[PDB]
Amino acid sequence: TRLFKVTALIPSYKKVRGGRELQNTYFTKLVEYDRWFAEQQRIQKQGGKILSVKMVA
Amino acid sequence: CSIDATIVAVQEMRRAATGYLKSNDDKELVGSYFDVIIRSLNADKSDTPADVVRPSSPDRAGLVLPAIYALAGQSRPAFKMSRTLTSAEKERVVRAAYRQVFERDILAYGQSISYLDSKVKNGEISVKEFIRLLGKSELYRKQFFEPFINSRVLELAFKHFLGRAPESRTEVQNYYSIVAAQGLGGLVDALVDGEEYGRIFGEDTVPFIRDLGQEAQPSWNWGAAYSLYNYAAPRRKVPQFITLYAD
Amino acid sequence: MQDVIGKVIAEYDTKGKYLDAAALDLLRSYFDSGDLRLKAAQAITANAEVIVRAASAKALHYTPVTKPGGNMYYARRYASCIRDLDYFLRYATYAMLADNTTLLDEYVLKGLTETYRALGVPLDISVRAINALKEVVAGQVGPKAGQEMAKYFDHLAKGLG
Amino acid sequence: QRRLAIVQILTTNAEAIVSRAAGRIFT
Amino acid sequence: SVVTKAIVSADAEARYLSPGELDRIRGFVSSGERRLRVAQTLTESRERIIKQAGDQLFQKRPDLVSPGGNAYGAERTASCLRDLDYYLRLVTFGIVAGDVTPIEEIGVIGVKEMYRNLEVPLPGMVEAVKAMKSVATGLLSGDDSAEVGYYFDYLAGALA
Amino acid sequence: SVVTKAIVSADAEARYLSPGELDRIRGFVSSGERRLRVAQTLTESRERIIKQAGDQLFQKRPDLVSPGGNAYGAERTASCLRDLDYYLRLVTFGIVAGDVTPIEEIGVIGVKEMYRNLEVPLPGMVEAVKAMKSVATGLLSGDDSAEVGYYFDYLAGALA
Amino acid sequence: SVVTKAIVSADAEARYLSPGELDRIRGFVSSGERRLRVAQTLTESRERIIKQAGDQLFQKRPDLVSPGGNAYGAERTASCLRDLDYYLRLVTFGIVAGDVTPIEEIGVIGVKEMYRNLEVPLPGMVEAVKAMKSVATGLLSGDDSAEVGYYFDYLAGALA
Amino acid sequence: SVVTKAIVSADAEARYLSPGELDRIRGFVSSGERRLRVAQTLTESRERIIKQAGDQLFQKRPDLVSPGGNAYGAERTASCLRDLDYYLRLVTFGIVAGDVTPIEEIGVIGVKEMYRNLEVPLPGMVEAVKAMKSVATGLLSGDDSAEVGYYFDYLAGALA
Amino acid sequence: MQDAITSVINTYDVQGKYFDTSAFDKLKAYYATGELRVRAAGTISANAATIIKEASAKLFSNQPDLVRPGGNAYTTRRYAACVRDMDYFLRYATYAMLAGDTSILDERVLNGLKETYNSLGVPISSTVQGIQAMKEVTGSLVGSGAAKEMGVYFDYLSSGLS
Amino acid sequence: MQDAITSVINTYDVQGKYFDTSAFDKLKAYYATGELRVRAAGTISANAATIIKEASAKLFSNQPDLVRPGGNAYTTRRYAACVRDMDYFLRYATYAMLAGDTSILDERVLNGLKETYNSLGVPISSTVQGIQAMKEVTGSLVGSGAAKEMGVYFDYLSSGLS
Amino acid sequence: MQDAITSVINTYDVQGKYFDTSAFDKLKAYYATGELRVRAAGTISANAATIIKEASAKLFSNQPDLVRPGGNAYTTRRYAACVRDMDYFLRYATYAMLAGDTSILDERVLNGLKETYNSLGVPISSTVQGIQAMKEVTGSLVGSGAAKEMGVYFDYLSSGLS
Ligand SMILES: CCC1=C(C)/C(=C/C2=NC(=C\c3[nH]c(/C=C4\NC(=O)[C@H](C)[C@H]4CC)c(C)c3CCC(=O)O)/C(CCC(=O)O)=C2C)NC1=O
Ligand SMILES: CCC1=C(C)/C(=C/C2=NC(=C\c3[nH]c(/C=C4\NC(=O)[C@H](C)[C@H]4CC)c(C)c3CCC(=O)O)/C(CCC(=O)O)=C2C)NC1=O
Ligand SMILES: CCC1=C(C)/C(=C/C2=NC(=C\c3[nH]c(/C=C4\NC(=O)[C@H](C)[C@H]4CC)c(C)c3CCC(=O)O)/C(CCC(=O)O)=C2C)NC1=O
Ligand SMILES: CCC1=C(C)/C(=C/C2=NC(=C\c3[nH]c(/C=C4\NC(=O)[C@H](C)[C@H]4CC)c(C)c3CCC(=O)O)/C(CCC(=O)O)=C2C)NC1=O
Ligand SMILES: CCC1=C(C)/C(=C/C2=NC(=C\c3[nH]c(/C=C4\NC(=O)[C@H](C)[C@H]4CC)c(C)c3CCC(=O)O)/C(CCC(=O)O)=C2C)NC1=O
Ligand SMILES: CCC1=C(C)/C(=C/C2=NC(=C\c3[nH]c(/C=C4\NC(=O)[C@H](C)[C@H]4CC)c(C)c3CCC(=O)O)/C(CCC(=O)O)=C2C)NC1=O
Ligand SMILES: CCC1=C(C)/C(=C/C2=NC(=C\c3[nH]c(/C=C4\NC(=O)[C@H](C)[C@H]4CC)c(C)c3CCC(=O)O)/C(CCC(=O)O)=C2C)NC1=O
Ligand SMILES: CCC1=C(C)/C(=C/C2=NC(=C\c3[nH]c(/C=C4\NC(=O)[C@H](C)[C@H]4CC)c(C)c3CCC(=O)O)/C(CCC(=O)O)=C2C)NC1=O
Ligand SMILES: CCC1=C(C)/C(=C/C2=NC(=C\c3[nH]c(/C=C4\NC(=O)[C@H](C)[C@H]4CC)c(C)c3CCC(=O)O)/C(CCC(=O)O)=C2C)NC1=O
Repeated sequence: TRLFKVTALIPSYKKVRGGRELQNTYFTKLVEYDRWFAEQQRIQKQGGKILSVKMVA
Repeated sequence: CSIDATIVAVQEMRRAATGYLKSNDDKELVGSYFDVIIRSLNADKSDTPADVVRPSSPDRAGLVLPAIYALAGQSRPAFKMSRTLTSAEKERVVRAAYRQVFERDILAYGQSISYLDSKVKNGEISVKEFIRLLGKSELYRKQFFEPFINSRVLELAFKHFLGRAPESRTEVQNYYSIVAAQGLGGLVDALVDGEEYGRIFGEDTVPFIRDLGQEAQPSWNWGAAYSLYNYAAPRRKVPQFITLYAD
Repeated sequence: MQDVIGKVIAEYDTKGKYLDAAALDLLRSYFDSGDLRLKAAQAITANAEVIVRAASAKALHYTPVTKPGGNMYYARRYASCIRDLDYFLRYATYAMLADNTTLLDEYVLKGLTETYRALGVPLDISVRAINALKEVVAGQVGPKAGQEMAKYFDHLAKGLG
Repeated sequence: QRRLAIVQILTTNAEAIVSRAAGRIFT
Repeated sequence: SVVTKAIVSADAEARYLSPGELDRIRGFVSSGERRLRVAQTLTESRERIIKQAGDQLFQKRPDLVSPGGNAYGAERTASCLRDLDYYLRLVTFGIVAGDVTPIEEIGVIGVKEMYRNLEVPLPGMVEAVKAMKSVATGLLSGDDSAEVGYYFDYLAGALA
Repeated sequence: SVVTKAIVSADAEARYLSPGELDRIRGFVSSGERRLRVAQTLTESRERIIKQAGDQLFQKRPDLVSPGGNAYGAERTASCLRDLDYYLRLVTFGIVAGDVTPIEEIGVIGVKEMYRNLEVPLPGMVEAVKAMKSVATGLLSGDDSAEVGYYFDYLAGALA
Repeated sequence: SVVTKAIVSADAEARYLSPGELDRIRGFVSSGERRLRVAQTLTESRERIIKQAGDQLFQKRPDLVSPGGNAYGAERTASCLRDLDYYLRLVTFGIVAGDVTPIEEIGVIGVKEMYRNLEVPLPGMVEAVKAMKSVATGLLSGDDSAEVGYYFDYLAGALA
Repeated sequence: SVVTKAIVSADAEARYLSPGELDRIRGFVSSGERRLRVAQTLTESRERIIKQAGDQLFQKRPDLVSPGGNAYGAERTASCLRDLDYYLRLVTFGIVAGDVTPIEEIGVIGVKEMYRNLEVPLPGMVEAVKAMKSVATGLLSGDDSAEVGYYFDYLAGALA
Repeated sequence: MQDAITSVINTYDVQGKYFDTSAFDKLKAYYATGELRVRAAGTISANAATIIKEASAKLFSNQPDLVRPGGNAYTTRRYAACVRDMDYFLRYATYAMLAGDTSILDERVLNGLKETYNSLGVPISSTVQGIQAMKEVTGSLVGSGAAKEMGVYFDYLSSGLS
Repeated sequence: MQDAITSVINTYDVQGKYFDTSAFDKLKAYYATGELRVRAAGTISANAATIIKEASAKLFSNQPDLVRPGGNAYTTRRYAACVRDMDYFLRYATYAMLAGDTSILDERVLNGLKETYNSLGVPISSTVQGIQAMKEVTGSLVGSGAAKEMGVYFDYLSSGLS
Repeated sequence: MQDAITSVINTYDVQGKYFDTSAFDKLKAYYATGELRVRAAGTISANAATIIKEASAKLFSNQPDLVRPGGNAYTTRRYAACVRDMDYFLRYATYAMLAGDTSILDERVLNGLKETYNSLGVPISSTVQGIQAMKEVTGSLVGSGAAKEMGVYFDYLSSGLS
């Protein structure tokens, strides 16, 4: 249980942003195991959709 | 006032001014500098452009900034990693991140964390991940954790990772609880994993100082905050925001 | 991101020789056309809001997408569509000044199609909007600059399409 | 220098332009 | 190039190119013919510039040709002429580009480690590129020499 | 030192030292007398070590004292030997401290920038450090020579 | 308080109170007389509630007052009852405030650490507050019984 | 293990081992024979250690053996002794590894939440592990008992 | 910030006492005025932009040097900043009136405001005049009793700035 | 921070001098006391919660006013803050005892602490009395020499708060 | 920050009147040296490291105590910090020269410089001497006409320090 590879799309519902924020919306990061619960909760509270998570190591 | 009358007046002044110049480039330049007036009054057919609102927590006040106030040219150039840029501007963003976290480019000392730089340039870790791993590194613990008590550590970490001063007694209270409980790693994790960091900076943008002109400024911490947004802030070892909010 | 200058320098670096006559000819073809590019860029900069407004009107306003059940039906969603049209116009201007489409491919089309699929954005209506923006820009900037800008708008369209 | 020459020309004729606009739109 | 830097700066602030950045690009394109003519003027005399720079480099630092030096030996000269050729080529690329970036990626990012591995002293590099600077600025006109000298001594400063 | 690193590491997570780093401190303390004796040997033999290291460096790298070299001249050679003396003293500090932290802070952070400002060839510094390492390990027994050799190796790597 | 929460929620968004928040304040001020009557009944019966709830707690868990228990002794039993008096006062504060904020900010933050320092068994505290719930809700009418029991259950969950 | 923390510390700095960490892997391999003998002696004597420690725990606290406690009941006592058996195995693991991370990542992380879910008293934990430490230091050799008591003290502090 | 209920709770908690007759009388007095406060707050949220318009007009009429060159309101940028400050004052005075206590005012407006304006160059006296103008404008729209209650907090703001 | 070895190294480095007999004697003294320091640190880390318990009990029994309403330690939050401060004092006294120098005490505790308590209203005299209580409780567990060594740093903290 | 252009524009905007003869004279003087100042800025930007080298060599030759043990520049870290500060001074002097105004210096160097150097123990007189050496080197490098324009801002920094 080392790392998670997470692809998720958090849209924007509170306002319209003038800057790019394209990579901020659709992204893939590697998240540590001890941090994945909090990160998944944050993505869910933001309204985003977690597309898929795989196990890296 | 009559907007149509003002448009007619500005057009008439444009014609009069263009008359005296007697040079095509001069005429076109002055005509543009009047067409900007006509264009702005035409663009304001709906309401004035929306005022920028900075959201806050229930502990501190929510503030608004007129759109006129921001677009005076003082806007900071945000450093963003696209993961596909040429290595030059990748290094530019990395240097900006070092300048923000350590208050100055510590490559002047030859000090850097090479594997973190390689990871952030390659794309394994985002700029937010790079900032968080950079703040809990050994270097940051040396310059900004050892010489300071937990309160001053809190304040300088606010400046370095959120680009702003603490704005509430509740805020310094909660983050002092976090630091007293979990150390530097916990404090940096709390600062960077918060909603405010993701809203303001996101994954790919280096933090910047959110001082006057960038957004709406609190009044209750004005002098202390602008003491903090100063390169002499580490020179002060007595905490200044817990003391202020207690006083 | 690279321009024509960066592109030719990269090619002659990989091949490993100096800039020859042909490289000079391409560089001059970029340089002499520069004044037209800056005139077009200034024209778009001054009138960006009008261009996006006319394009959005003719391409979207009274189509079903604005009515309820469509992707554009909300104040937030309509503002987001206008914002994306602003993106397209600004980045097409950037690509035109750089005279290269790699900026359009990278800054704009990197993961955009997946984002539009997940969000529910229709790709065909986006292509129509980008096209309408293309003719509006051509009309405002004249035929010479419009032909140049049409290449970048068409690159955007084929990227989404 | 060119822009300053422009500015000098416009400031020498400032009252003329302002009065001309005022007459055009007022009374 | 200058255009790429301006576009990146404008994208950083999420705004169109400013008139200052616009007339920066205007000066960049208006000066294109002179810069290309300069780049060629460097090109014909490539062998002359490189050989004179090598001669001045040996004269200024005998240590490189002295026994025990990193450049000591006849075999090192074949690489020396070729490396000075690379750096002159990078200087011409920067001249046409309008900024120091192509030089940066191709020959500056990682040169410190590259000569750390080969145990090459940085002062040898700075004196050699100063020699190329002197030779080229001698060949070119004063107005062109003023513009090209920046790239040359920028390479010098980056090498150390 | 070892104690300093252990304590600051424990402080970074707001916790008491675990029995592992308590064994750390105990092992460091039980080895104090040998470190003190090695520091005795290095301090008492500083004058011979500096001269022998200077001769070895200058015979292996004659270019530094050759005309046009950095150490050319009596004053510049004296400065070179002074630098060797500094680094030997820093090695003694590191030996007594049990880690490279004194070397780190006094002579490693910003050393490349210092010598680059001073136009000093870093390969020359590496060669000097290697020579002085050989000279110092010559005086010490195998067990102590192995220990001091790694401090010298860290210094050489930091200069490289 | 309810008014405080509505005001700070509006303040966070930099806006005036929405119709929902004003309706919330109207509902809160409409129940002011009932809340005052409930709080005055609890205050009038503080001695009886504390006496009876302490009796129930001690019979249910004799271990607290047996030798070797934390509440053993007259002074420790007095402290035990004083804590229950504190929490009853906090419950009345929450009743008048319309929310559990006063309870939360006076007697819930750091309660686990405080009672850990005092060797106070948290299950015993939970049993005590449940006993106080029972004794107080016995005095109140059916409608007010649930209202008081909600604050008591919140406090029990905070201790648990 | 100790080499694990050495390697991860080296990785976090992107270079080879420090002289302190070199000395520390040296001390770990030099103390491995004594340490593994201690873990052995704990291993063969586990059945007697757990029984004596459990009897001492029951002897100390009359409350746990009393009704309503998490020690009352034959199967519940078996579960208590099984937790002691697990913790002794983890102490042997931690002795072998030379650090407490095998203890930490099995039996320390989330221990408070697990015993709150089980309703097991945590003072019971500290007293029980003190009992195991007392029984272990008795039969075991003094130098061995030093590190064994250090590990048990760390475990107790983690519980308390 | 704290409201009237929280103020009474704090006063009785620092003394370690339950609510007496006086405490319940004060709480009942606050509860009796709640509907009036809500109606006044709704009325102010109705006409906030209006009140800002008349207050700014009256202030700049009685203080014409503010908008002339050399005045601190002489710009569209500075004019917008001034009217946004006026918005701040109205919003937070409405918050204070709704809460029934002046604590939110001191916490989020008055603390550090004089030094903020001293740094910015903002005239404190002219801001006090604008606050007073806002007071007369708001009183007519809210009615007599709501005007007394609402002007208490405007007077608190003016005195804090004074 | 700085420890005894780093202290000697820095003193000799500022002078530019090599180590001599006095410096080696100081280093030998630290190496002699290292084993005692390690034993004391382990014992304290094992019993930190206990020491805090008896010290807090002593302080709040001799000064019960601190925990009654109106006192500085009167709430669960403020009581927890007090015991957290005592925990930090104990941990940094242990750190200083292990290091053999009071530099960490200054840098990580005593720089700006008196100002913080002056702003917060914390009675520094009572804090010092609690520190003295921790000193006497720690000494009994650690033994005679370890008690003298720990009392050095406890008294350093107490005099620093002065 | 400000430049000469912004200063004149603000000076005549606060008065509310167009540019007079003195205004046009100021702008003409500022524009006349513009190409010379840009040439000097290009020279400095191109050869900053060289100027640092001779400036530091002169400073540490005149005051060898700085780099010997017991001096503020005695370590690799402190030597690197010294030369870094010198690079700061050169760059901000170049910025001020191109702007034509010393506002950027007051805003982004002098604001907190004295606090920094008195906290760190940096000798202010030696820093002034280093700035003077930098002035001499950069004047020798960029020509006398641009040397005066560099020297005015170098003197501004030196007077700010002392
Ligand atoms: C600079 C490069 C860039 C692009 C291209 C980009 C596209 C983009 N459009 C978005 C939302 C959106 N985009 C649209 C526009 C679509 N609906 C209409 O019918 C059209 C067919 C079509 C546009 C022509 C709409 C309606 C949304 C809101 C969807 C939702 O949130 O449910 C979002 C989500 C973030 C947000 O809502 O602010 C992105 C990232 N973002 C970028 O940073
Ligand atoms: C490691 C260096 C360091 C220390 C020690 C430190 C102490 C410290 N104590 C605090 C509060 C406190 N501290 C105490 C403890 C005191 N009052 C009691 O009566 C005792 C006599 C005495 C302790 C023995 C109390 C009661 C508070 C709460 C004050 C309040 O919330 O108003 C706070 C403010 C936390 C907040 O925001 O509420 C700090 C920062 N900070 C540091 O960076
Ligand atoms: C465009 C970017 C680029 C550069 C700059 C570059 C230089 C370069 N020079 C090399 C060899 C070398 N180059 C030199 C010459 C220098 N070293 C001495 O210290 C002198 C100071 C100086 C000559 C006076 C030497 C001595 C060697 C080692 C052996 C040889 O001569 O080939 C090598 C190793 C293999 C080879 O010969 O190709 C490289 C990669 N390569 C690149 O891809
Ligand atoms: C304790 C940390 C520390 C170090 C290490 C240090 C080095 C140091 N060496 C210096 C000069 C020098 N150092 C050298 C040594 C070089 N000559 C050869 O090329 C070799 C490659 C190399 C020696 C092995 C020489 C030749 C000079 C004289 C150069 C000059 O006059 O500027 C100077 C300038 C001050 C002076 O000349 O007295 C410093 C500061 N200073 C410090 O505070
Ligand atoms: C207003 C918020 C607040 C609370 C709640 C609070 C609790 C509190 N309880 C205390 C003691 C105590 N509290 C208790 C109560 C426990 N005994 C049994 O286990 C029961 C399960 C339980 C009660 C139902 C006991 C027995 C003591 C005495 C501990 C001792 O003397 O060692 C003390 C220490 C007072 C002293 O002697 O100096 C405090 C501060 N303090 C506050 O400021
Ligand atoms: C190696 C990692 C590990 C640990 C540490 C561990 C502890 C543990 N002990 C358990 C049972 C138990 N353990 C105890 C022990 C308590 N009785 C007395 O109070 C003592 C003070 C104390 C033991 C010293 C009790 C009473 C239970 C019964 C819980 C139940 O079945 O409801 C359980 C629940 C499993 C079950 O009920 O089937 C766990 C998870 N389990 C693990 O996998
Ligand atoms: C160049 C930068 C700039 C301009 C021009 C500007 C105009 C301006 N004129 C104002 C007043 C005014 N201006 C006008 C009308 C006049 N307005 C003109 O556009 C017409 C030619 C003319 C009428 C046909 C009137 C009637 C007022 C009185 C306030 C009001 O309209 O209620 C105000 C409000 C401040 C005040 O009450 O004095 C501004 C901001 N502001 C700026 O920052
Ligand atoms: C929530 C509490 C709060 C207040 C009250 C507050 C006041 C405030 N007013 C500001 C600017 C300003 N405020 C004013 C207003 C004054 N000009 C004069 O003519 C009038 C007397 C008066 C208007 C009625 C002006 C003109 C500025 C612009 C100053 C400048 O940029 O030059 C600014 C700095 C810009 C910014 O908001 O980012 C603050 C912080 N900030 C707060 O967080
Ligand atoms: C442009 C705005 C700016 C300035 C002015 C500035 C000065 C500055 N110099 C510093 C360090 C230093 N600065 C010096 C200066 C040298 N000491 C020698 O004796 C000379 C007299 C003198 C230069 C000629 C030294 C020795 C240090 C290191 C001192 C230490 O850390 O102990 C530091 C501490 C932060 C760090 O080390 O990175 C600052 C803030 N920083 C800024 O961002």
